[PDB]
Amino acid sequence: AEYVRALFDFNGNDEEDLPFKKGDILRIRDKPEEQWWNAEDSEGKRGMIPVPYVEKYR
Amino acid sequence: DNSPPPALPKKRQSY
Repeated sequence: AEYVRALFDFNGNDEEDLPFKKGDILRIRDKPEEQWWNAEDSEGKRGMIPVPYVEKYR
Repeated sequence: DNSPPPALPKKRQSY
C-alpha cells in the first residue's frame, strides 16, 4: 500500500541495503528511522533504502 | 547537465 519511485540509482554499501535503479518502484515495508526504510523491489527482494533517493509513487 | 546523486544520509542505526 505505500510505494515510492527511485529518483537516482542506489547501489548500497552494506549487504543489508537494497540496491535499485533510477525509476524503479519499491514497496515500503518498515520505517525504523527517518532516512532509511526497509523496502521490497519488484523481484521480492528486501533491504534498506535511503529516503532522499525516492519520491512517493501514485 | 544533470544533478548528482545525493549525499547518502547517515544511518542512525545498524540493520
